[PDB]
Amino acid sequence: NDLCFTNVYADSFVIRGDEVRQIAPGQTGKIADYNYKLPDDFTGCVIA
Amino acid sequence: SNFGAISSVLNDILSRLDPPEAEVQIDRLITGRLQSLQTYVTQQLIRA
Repeated sequence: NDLCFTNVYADSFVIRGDEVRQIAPGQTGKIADYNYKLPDDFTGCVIA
Repeated sequence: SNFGAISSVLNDILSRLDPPEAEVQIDRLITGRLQSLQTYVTQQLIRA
């Protein structure tokens, strides 16, 4: 809560519990595999 | 010389590692090579 970001996205899903980290830069796995992906930048959070 | 990375071949770094980190090894090689070029050109100037 210091700068103003201009645009944010409401992105969400659910996981296999096991990989509560698949959502991470380049960090691999079935979600980063044929389910989803994260940019190497991803100025964001995996708040979950 | 691998300047402290795993190896000194670019085709070898990509084939055993994931691009999240790969950049670090690559950057290492980059820095080393770059310094080498600097040294060569500087001594060339002095000799010239």
